[PDB]
Amino acid sequence: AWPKVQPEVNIGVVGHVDHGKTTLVQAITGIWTSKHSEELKRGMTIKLGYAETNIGVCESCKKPEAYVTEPSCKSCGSDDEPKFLRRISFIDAPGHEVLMATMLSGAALMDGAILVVAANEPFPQPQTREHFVALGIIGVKNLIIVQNKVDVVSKEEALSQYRQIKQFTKGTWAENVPIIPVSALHKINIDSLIEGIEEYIKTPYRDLSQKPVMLVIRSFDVNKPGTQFNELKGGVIGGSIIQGLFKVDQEIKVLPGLRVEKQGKVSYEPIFTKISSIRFGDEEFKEAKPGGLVAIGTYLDPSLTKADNLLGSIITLADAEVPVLWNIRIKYNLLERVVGAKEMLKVDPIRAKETLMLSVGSSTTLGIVTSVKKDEIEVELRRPVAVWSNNIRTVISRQIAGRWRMIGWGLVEI
Ligand SMILES: Nc1nc2c(ncn2[C@@H]2O[C@H](COP(=O)(O)OP(=O)(O)CP(=O)(O)O)[C@@H](O)[C@H]2O)c(=O)[nH]1
Ligand SMILES: [Mg+2]
Ligand SMILES: [Mg+2]
Ligand code: NA
Ligand code: NA
Repeated sequence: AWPKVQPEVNIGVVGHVDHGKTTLVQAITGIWTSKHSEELKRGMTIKLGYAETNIGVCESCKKPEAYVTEPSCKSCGSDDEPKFLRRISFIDAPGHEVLMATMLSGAALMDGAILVVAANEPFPQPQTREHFVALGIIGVKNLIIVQNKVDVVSKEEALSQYRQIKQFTKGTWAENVPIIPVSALHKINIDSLIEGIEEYIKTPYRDLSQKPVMLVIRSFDVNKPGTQFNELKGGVIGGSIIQGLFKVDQEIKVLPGLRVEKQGKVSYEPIFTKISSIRFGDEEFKEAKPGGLVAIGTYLDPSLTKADNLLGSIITLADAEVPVLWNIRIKYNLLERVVGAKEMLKVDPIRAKETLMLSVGSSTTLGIVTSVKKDEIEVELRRPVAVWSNNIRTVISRQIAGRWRMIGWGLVEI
């Protein structure tokens, strides 16, 4: 039998709208990540999607077909159980340009990534570019490029596009990144993609001695409708542990925390609670480590966690020392061009008093520029941001023609 463990690695799935990210995740895991009614109605990913799968290999069989996502080797004529390799998980990002900030959030949770490129659309599309560049900036460089939808084009058309992708990646950090052609919809050449995942997205080393930090992207509660208040189960906080590990019964805090109103005046106070449960997908555990999206059960009033209220927060141990900042200094660099725009645009220098969007961890916050220098800016934030380390990368976006576009990045200076 295969062991039941948490996923040990997160693989992002990114790319331009409708290029087939969610269908690819389904082809690999059997799971459709879109859970929300609006997503299903509109036929699009809006919030970050999630799915897990075990990965194994039939040692007596030929690759890539030997790779499996279930404990069976009958597909290669063997009655033996395949060797369990690891459990993996996917962070499924929205492709729509208006949702770039959500991709950025997701990128903070990724150990590696798949960039999905549709073989039947002209490469490189705006969000192909924007997602690629974002991955590069954030440091998600264990990348596989997947040519999807090859089922609707000839081999030669696909090869033409392949050449284009090689041209695009040449001279960049991704010059030697593999390109794997598949059909996500009709499930063709998926085995080669599994093989590629095993080869190019190794599980990263984890320093379990680092202080526990979790980036929050979800919050909710399991209580069925018509439940007595005095017997409601506590709120649940979902996210990914980026360092250290958490354990059941640990005293934790949510930062920046809760919005407090004192007659118009608005401040933030840390939310202290205790871990009552730990779950990955459908399985319970006593501890949670990096890799996978974890659901942290708590003793919080469900009203505090309702409807992903805590998105962008972080969770640490109760006694951790973490700056919660309403002003930040950033050592920055701007892109030459607004890569996510349809028409080519040069990035204008940062100006004092302009409003910028800052992506830090899973958080997205607007701020006003209070100082501009060649290598540094200072920003007055509309809401505070938790800065858990000294080398955190932020992504900078600017509103151009009514659309928030990535224009640069920086290090948050402590
Ligand atoms: N012919 C073909 N169609 C595909 C393939 N993969 C996905 N599609 C189709 O493309 C459309 C969008 O697929 P979907 O997986 O939702 O794409 P997405 O990139 O996740 C959309 P979003 O960017 O909003 O998250 C669907 O109609 C789907 O059936 C493929 O390999 N071949
Ligand atoms: Mg999708
Ligand atoms: Mg083809
Ligand atoms: Na599976
Ligand atoms: Na990472």
